[PDB]
Amino acid sequence: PLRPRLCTMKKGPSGYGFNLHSDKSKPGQFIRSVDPDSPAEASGLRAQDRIVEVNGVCMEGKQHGDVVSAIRAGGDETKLLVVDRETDEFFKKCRVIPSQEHLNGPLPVPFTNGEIQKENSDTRL
Amino acid sequence: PLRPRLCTMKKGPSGYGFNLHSDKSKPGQFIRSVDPDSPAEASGLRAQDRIVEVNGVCMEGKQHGDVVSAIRAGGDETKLLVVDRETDEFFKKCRVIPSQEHLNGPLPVPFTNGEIQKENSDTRL
Repeated sequence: PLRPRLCTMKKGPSGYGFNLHSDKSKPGQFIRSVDPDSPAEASGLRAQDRIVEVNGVCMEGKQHGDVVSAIRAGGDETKLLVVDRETDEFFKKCRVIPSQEHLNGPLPVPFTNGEIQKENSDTRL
Repeated sequence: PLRPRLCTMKKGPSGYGFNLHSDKSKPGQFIRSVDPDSPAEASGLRAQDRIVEVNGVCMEGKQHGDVVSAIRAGGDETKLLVVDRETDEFFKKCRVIPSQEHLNGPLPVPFTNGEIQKENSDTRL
């Protein structure tokens, strides 16, 4: 497969029904669990997904509470852009942060080992 | 023990007979003094106790004036849930706010340093 997935869900009587986890061992906010028959599960959210965007705003580099505040501040609805591990394990090789562009359109091309061997440092100024 | 204590007291001609203190050095509302032969002392209230609930309403996170106004608005009787200094340090190590449930039920299990060393951040959504 290897594309990100957008999860649109509406708050139920007791929330969305999933668990977000993060720790110092790795970067990123991950779905530890999703309750059965929950709004989160119906939208297509699954365990071990990593949150990339919350309602069209990028979450790369932000802390856990920032993502949590971003989700709680969206009202009774939220739209999460998420990637599974294999899709996540692909985009780092492209060195590309996933976005809404990748839901439909052409996917990036990974970098070869020889290109990383060059140890290039490039900056657009 | 290590459980909290409920202090039910009725206003005397000159109040309950205790003084409440707080300052910037520490969070929480603490009992600095309790008069002898006072309604507060008979109920079991002691100095250095920290107030957690006022008439079944938790006060964790509240300001000093909020707790005072809550006590004055309860009429001439009040039920205070309090913890001594030692009890407070145990619920902190458990990361659990005491409640009426800890008057009777099983006490929580503290977090180990290795689990806190991981600095995990989990959120129910």
